[PDB]
Amino acid sequence: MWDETELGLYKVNEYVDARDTNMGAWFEAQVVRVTRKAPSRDEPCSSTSRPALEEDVIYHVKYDDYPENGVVQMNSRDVRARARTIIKWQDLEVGQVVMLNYNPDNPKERGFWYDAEISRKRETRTARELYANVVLGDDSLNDCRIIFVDEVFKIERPGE
Repeated sequence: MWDETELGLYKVNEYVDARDTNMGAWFEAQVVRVTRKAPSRDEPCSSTSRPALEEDVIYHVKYDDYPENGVVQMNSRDVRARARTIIKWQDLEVGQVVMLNYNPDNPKERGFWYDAEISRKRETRTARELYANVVLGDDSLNDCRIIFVDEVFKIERPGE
């Protein structure tokens, strides 16, 4: 791989959210290198047959809370802008695809940050109940009870 200077959405030293593809969970990470697949010896840098696309850019990141994991190579789909905007309880709706905190092993405990589709929302004067289908690495958990209903985040998408 060669360094990429024309297509990366994030620069070296910038912080992002990066998805552990084994877990499906999102973690804050720092970009340490941006690369793309090298042209072959007989291939021009700007190729008619294989135009350069951002979806092919590889981000090398180090997790901010797991420097022990070293540098990890990330597909472009597994890196995005850091979450920042809360969707207030009153604005949550069934069908929204959001980032929220869930612990699959112990659902009443603090867990990790997953993308999820809100599946059920109910309220009484004493309880606010949120349920979502939580996306893991290679499977989804349907109808999970989400404890942390005031910490649901919008997913950052460019131009949106």
